[PDB]
Amino acid sequence: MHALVQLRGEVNMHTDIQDTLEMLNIHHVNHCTLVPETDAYRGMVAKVNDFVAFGEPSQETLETVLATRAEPLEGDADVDDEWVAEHTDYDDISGLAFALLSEETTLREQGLSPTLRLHPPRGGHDGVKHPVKEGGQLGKHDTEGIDDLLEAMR
Amino acid sequence: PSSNGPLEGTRGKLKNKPRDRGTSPPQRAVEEFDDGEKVHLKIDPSVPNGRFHPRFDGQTGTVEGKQGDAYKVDIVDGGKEKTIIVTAAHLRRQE
Amino acid sequence: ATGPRYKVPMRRRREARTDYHQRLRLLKSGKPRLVARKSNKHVRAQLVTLGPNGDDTLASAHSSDLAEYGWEAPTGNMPSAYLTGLLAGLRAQEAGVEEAVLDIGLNSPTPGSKVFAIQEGAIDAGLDIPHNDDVLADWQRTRGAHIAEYDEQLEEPLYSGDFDAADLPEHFDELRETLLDGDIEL
Amino acid sequence: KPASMYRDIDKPAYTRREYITGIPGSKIAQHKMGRKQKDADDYPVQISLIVEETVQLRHGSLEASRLSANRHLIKELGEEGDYKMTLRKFPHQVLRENKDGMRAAFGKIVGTAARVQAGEQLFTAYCNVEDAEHVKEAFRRAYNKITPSCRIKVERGEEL
Amino acid sequence: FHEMREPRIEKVVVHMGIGHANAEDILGEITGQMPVRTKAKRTVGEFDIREGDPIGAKVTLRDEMAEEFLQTALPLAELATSQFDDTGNFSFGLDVTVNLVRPGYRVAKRDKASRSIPTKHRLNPADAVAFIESTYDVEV
RNA sequence: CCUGUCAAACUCCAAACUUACAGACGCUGUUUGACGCGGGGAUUCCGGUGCGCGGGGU
RNA sequence: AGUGCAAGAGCAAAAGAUGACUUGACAGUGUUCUUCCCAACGAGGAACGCUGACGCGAAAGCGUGGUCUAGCGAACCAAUU
RNA sequence: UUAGGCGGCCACAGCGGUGGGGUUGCCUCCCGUACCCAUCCCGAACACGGAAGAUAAGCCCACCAGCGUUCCAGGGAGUACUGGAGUGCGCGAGCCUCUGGGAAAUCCGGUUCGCCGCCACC
Ligand SMILES: [Cl-]
Ligand SMILES: [Cl-]
Ligand SMILES: [Mg+2]
Ligand SMILES: [Mg+2]
Ligand SMILES: [Mg+2]
Ligand SMILES: [Mg+2]
Ligand SMILES: [Mg+2]
Ligand SMILES: [Mg+2]
Ligand SMILES: [Mg+2]
Ligand SMILES: [Mg+2]
Ligand code: NA
Ligand code: NA
Ligand code: NA
Ligand code: NA
Ligand code: NA
Ligand SMILES: [Sr+2]
Ligand SMILES: [Sr+2]
Ligand SMILES: [Sr+2]
Ligand SMILES: [Sr+2]
Ligand SMILES: [Sr+2]
Ligand SMILES: [Sr+2]
Ligand SMILES: [Sr+2]
Ligand SMILES: [Sr+2]
Ligand SMILES: [Sr+2]
Repeated sequence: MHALVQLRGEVNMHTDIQDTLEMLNIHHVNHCTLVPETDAYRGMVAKVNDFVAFGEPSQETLETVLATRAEPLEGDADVDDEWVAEHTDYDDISGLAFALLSEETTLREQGLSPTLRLHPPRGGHDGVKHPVKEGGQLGKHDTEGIDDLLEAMR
Repeated sequence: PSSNGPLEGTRGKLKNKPRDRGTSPPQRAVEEFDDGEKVHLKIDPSVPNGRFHPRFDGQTGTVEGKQGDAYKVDIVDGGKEKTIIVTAAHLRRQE
Repeated sequence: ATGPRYKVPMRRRREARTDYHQRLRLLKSGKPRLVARKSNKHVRAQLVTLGPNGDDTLASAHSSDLAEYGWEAPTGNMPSAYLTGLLAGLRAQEAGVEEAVLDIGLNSPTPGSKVFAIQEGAIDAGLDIPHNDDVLADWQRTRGAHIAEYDEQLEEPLYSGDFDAADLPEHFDELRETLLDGDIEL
Repeated sequence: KPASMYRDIDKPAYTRREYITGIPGSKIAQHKMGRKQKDADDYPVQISLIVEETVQLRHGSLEASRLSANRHLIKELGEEGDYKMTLRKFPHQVLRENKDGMRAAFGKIVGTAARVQAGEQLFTAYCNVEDAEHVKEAFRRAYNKITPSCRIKVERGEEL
Repeated sequence: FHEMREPRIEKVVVHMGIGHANAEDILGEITGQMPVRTKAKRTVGEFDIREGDPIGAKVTLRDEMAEEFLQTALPLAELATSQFDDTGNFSFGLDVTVNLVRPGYRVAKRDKASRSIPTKHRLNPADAVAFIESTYDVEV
């Protein structure tokens, strides 16, 4: 289970790529989604490779994020353990964050929006002109490096 | 193109690969198909008759009946639907 | 043989056993094939249905097993040919076959030959095969009269192994009669 | 005409003589030089001239450079010296020139060039250790008469 | 083995290539059967523009007709070494050609599942000479 | 035999890739009716630039 | 190799050659595609059917011209059935 | 299939070669022209009638890999080329990094001397 995060805007972006992003339930820069690792789901993120930032997050981090940037299918209400408990098949955020990673269920299935609308990275990202291996912030990340992004985007 | 006939730019698709030269096997040229069946369209350079317009190679249509011994195959060119008259010689079962 | 560009014929064309041109023109009918094939001492007649992996034979008849009902004569002549054809046609009717087309392979469509004599037999057996009566031999020659009159020019018996001197085209009638018979273990 | 006009590979490969006509004869005298009877293996030292950038070299520049290279070898090793140089390239690419503005712009045939990818051996001489210096000088003259920068690489013989 | 291998006269062709015929008769007499016309292909500058037109006439003598003819035909010619084909065949002279072969040549002449004769069963020039020499004559 | 080179109008080979049909996942439609069909009204048929692949021309 | 002619393509118990017989280069009406990728547009073209009549073959079957892609033309006017 | 008929795929089957096989069984070569039929001339072939002889042919069986071919391994080669991205480099033609794909020739060792279906038959 990876975490997609749009870092490059829509302008000048090849159409078939923005459509894939849209299919991956992401329509804005800094928006993020939790995608499983399947043959199909993989082909997509690979096509989105250059305009996104992705990787697998540590559960701790996923919990801090779900805590902050998660929302219901419709609503202004904040998702907390107490909220999680009453709507999902879980008891707390951790239980949820766990199932998502083990790929047991999805955000929709649990009455949650598929998009984690994040805040601009605190201190800025490593750049959107080069990949991670080149010192940039695009493409695939490390389970540590992805957390560094996500957390900066609390 | 420099001319707009049916055989324009058809050197490749309508030629036989060296080792495939000469007359073709009758088994397929007499094959039976059922209505609703999916079939692949490709001309047999060796077989002169029962051909569809070259432009339709690589298609995968649905047989919907026959005309004489030849078949009526539905396909969708771009967005336009067309019924194609073709003999089993140029047809292959999908899967 | 020579290189990558060389064209090697279909197996059955190298062997020179199947005329694929006459084969395709034969399959177009959609009807089964009454395969009429000879041999020096024998004559056979099969019934072929098209199949996924190859031709299916639903009924046949060899001139050899033409003895099982009472045949002491040779097995590669006109009477034998007609009879073998009649036998297979009878077994053919049994399986469900009601029509076929004449497949003579590489044998020539010579007027009054053995293959047409074979065809005639299966038709007489109740099968429906597009023919041309006049191309067939006359009843007497089918019976074996042409050979009976040849033995008339004796001085030396025609048949080596004992059967009889002047032979018997009656044996033909005797056997044909036996086939039309309702009983007979086909 | 200047080599600026044809030094780059910017047109399609135009070599099919069965369609092209009036193709000018190759100025190149010969590709086989030295003692074209003795083998390359019969020599301890083998030195080639490597082209550092992919280009098209016209037969007149091919001949000119080769000439001034072999003229030195003949000069320094005698007309029948113990060497043998080569030129493994042949000018297959036909050139044109439109010589009326841009109407009916297809040019008429004016010459032949030889395509050479970077890192390729335009020349390859074969000599003995003692003569391995006149060869390095013959190539230092040869590379001055062609468009790209060249490199003199020694294939055999560490004798130094 | 020697039996199903001992050679024989398969056919004896005798023709008179002219170029414009009337000579047919002499063969019909000496051979004992009917002759046949001989056409041609490609235009010839020696007034032979008409493609398909009577130029000569041959006769294919097989079995007895051939042997009885050879009893007289053979003596009338001095045989030579170089006069032999690699498949054991010879022409001499009017022309006379003898086509020799081993017992089962029907395998390559029939219609059904025909086959070409293996090089081993193929008659030899030397082995041919011996066969012929073994019948009222000499050699080289 | 050995030795040195080529091909827009060559090919024993041969991608990436484009492409028909189908299933799965995704997204989407069944009060926002998608897909599709019928009808009314157009404008428009001087384009341009970047990038990739081009063809001609120094 | 040949197959009427550009080029590209098809064909070997043939689509090529020889021989014989034949004149289907037939009458009539259509389906589909092409002309015009997609995507509307005429004449023209082709493949695939049906009905009538014919040629050939033992028969299956082949023949709506010449193996395939060029050799074509509106109304009006004129002549003909 | 101790030798047969009809096929499918249509060289893994081709080319070339070795060795083995047939009493009333088979296929053949073989034997022969009264007939059906036959040759612009030949019962050669086609067609018809027949078993004196043979297993040399063919054919069936077993095997050889020199050539051709099919597939596999390692080598070449993640090279050539390439779909996506880059305020990366280069005067420039062009190159490079990340990402997702990925040859060809050729070398070396293997495999391939057809596989399969229906019917028939000691
Ligand atoms: Cl069509
Ligand atoms: Cl047979
Ligand atoms: Mg909301
Ligand atoms: Mg700041
Ligand atoms: Mg910055
Ligand atoms: Mg092409
Ligand atoms: Mg007017
Ligand atoms: Mg008139
Ligand atoms: Mg033997
Ligand atoms: Mg720059
Ligand atoms: Na074929
Ligand atoms: Na004549
Ligand atoms: Na315009
Ligand atoms: Na029309
Ligand atoms: Na033998
Ligand atoms: Sr250019
Ligand atoms: Sr002007
Ligand atoms: Sr230079
Ligand atoms: Sr394209
Ligand atoms: Sr035609
Ligand atoms: Sr005989
Ligand atoms: Sr610059
Ligand atoms: Sr410059
Ligand atoms: Sr891979």
